[PDB]
Amino acid sequence: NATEIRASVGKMIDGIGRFYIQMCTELKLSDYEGRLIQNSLTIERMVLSAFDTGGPIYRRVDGKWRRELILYDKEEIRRIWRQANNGDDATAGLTHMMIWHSNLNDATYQRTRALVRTGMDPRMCSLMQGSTLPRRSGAAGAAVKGVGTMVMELIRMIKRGINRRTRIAYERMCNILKGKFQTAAQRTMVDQVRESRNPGNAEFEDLIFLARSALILRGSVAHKSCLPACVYGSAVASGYDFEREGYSLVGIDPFRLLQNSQVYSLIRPNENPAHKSQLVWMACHSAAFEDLRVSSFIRGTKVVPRGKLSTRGVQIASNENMETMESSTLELRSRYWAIRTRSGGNTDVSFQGRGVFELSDEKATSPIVPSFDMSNEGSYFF
Amino acid sequence: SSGQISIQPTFSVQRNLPF
Repeated sequence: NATEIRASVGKMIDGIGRFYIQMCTELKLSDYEGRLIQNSLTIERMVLSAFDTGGPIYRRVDGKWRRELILYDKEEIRRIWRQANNGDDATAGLTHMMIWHSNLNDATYQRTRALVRTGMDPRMCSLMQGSTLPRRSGAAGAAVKGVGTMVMELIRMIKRGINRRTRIAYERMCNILKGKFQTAAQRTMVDQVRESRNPGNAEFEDLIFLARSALILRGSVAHKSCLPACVYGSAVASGYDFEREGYSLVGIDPFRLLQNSQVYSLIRPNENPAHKSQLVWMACHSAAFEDLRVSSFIRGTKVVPRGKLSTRGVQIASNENMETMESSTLELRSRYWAIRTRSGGNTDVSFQGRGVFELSDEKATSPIVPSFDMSNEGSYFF
Repeated sequence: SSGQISIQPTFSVQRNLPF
């Protein structure tokens, strides 16, 4: 059923587009200045804040880049937003940029300070997918969460308590948790945890176990290809009418869109452009914990590890100066594409028979199997 | 250490999953 699912999500994409365009028209930005992932970000956050303000806005004058610090009527923003979505709320839409931010953060940063202070092993990176993602996120917002993500929550919810309505949360938070697991025991053991009203160290210690079980017997976690507002704004402006032509977040749609995107980014004096593009690209598909081998395979070019990556973050801090600042064009194109999955595999070869698709292969017709016998460069982005 | 130990899979392909 390609009617609701493909076209209803198109309608949520149209909203973000339309809105971004309107909002650019207010700031009186240029074309080059609307394609600046920097400005796009600021706008996206202005909105999520207002639906739950001001921000950094970079301008282009003869030669150099000027940063403007601006503020907007928190309600005006909310007004312009609905205008774009037909006076609807389109929580989906806000939630979408809620993820784009997530997926960018799960790749720009490593959240160790928090894992340990919770009592999780820092080496449990690959399980913290969406730890940044506000609880306000929707139902299809939590499905993107890693097993480890859930644990850090319950453990804190439990840790402060064990140190009214709060109960329905805990059980559900576990049901979700449990719905991540895809094996008998895994599934059953989650229940044995959900049994205690005041679950103390008994649970505290047990879930941590299950956290580690997922390192081997992974769960089902959905991945959503969520592109920056500018990319959708630009697309909408170019005529693409997604609600009518359909769109996906786990199909070929997102890759294809990024095959024509003209996104620019601010880049510090000593940073490596190629390295910058890599980052953004990995946030566009939630590939921050993917096997570097495969990421590079599909990417088309080396996908260098975080340590060897030359960049500190895409957003520009108030500390820095503009004099020594310039901007590059982000390389977001990829070689092939792949069905962003949810499954963690089980039996060691996973996704037996599943392959990669050419960017011409619109339909999921002919699959391609990668052979990794090769001089690779690692598997752990972190 | 302080590094990764397993790989979270993002795509559907024939891939030995590292841990």
